[PDB]
Amino acid sequence: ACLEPQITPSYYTTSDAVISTETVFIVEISLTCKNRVQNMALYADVGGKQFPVTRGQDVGRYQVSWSLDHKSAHAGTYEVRFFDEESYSLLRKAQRNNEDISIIPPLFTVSVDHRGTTEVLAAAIGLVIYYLAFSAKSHIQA
Amino acid sequence: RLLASKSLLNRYAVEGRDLTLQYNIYNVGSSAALDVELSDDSFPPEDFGIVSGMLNVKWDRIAPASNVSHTVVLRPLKAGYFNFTSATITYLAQEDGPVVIGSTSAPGQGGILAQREFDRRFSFLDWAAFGVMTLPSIGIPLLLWYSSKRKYD
Repeated sequence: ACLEPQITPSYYTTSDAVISTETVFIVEISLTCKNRVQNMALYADVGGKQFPVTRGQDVGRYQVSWSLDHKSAHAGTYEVRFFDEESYSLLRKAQRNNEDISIIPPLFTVSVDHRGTTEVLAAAIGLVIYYLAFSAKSHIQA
Repeated sequence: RLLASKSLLNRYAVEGRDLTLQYNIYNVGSSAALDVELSDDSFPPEDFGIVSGMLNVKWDRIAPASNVSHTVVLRPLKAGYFNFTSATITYLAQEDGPVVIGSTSAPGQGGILAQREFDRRFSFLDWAAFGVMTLPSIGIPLLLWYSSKRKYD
């Protein structure tokens, strides 16, 4: 097992709902262990949904990503809980048993702060002001 | 038996902007695929900066009737036409079996728009700033005309 996990998290969240259909969350972590155990499999849980965690090309780099509808990707902090194989197996057992999933400690957690996701008007304003100017001209000449 | 798809999630590829590639691998076989490796050498680092994700990824096991999704965020450094070729996937169909080599779907040739051309086609706040800039042209006569009218009407 990884003893004393030291993590450096880096995360990205889609900010713009005009060019994307769904809000994508990307969390990269570098993991270093005191016992220098490498190439462990990690599993992520976000709000009780489990997502596969990939291993980076570099040793100890891991990435998890999930997407949410812009309506459901509310602004706020999303806690990503990472589990090892053993704790992940326990989590899957508790979930199958409808046991309290909170009893099972994650290996570490990462807080992802999500902030959330003219020419017609210019013509209209110029048109209205010009039209009233035309009315003014009529009254002036009337 | 693994089925894999490569998709480009961006509606527009733009020079200097993030380009998101998603790889979805589906095990449709009756057994688990072992030592599943995905490699996509199609993106030379001289033309694409890796912002997030990996072109090379390995999974120890994919359970039967299960799937894995991998996402890579690249940044194209040059505008032009680029061919999003298929990535290569290798896996073992059985323990001590032969390595099976598969390929993902190929999205095909996509155009990377130059940043200037993207802005020309899709560039908001410009009008917000521009609106005020037009006012000064008529400041003097606009006030004077009514002031004189009021002094005589």
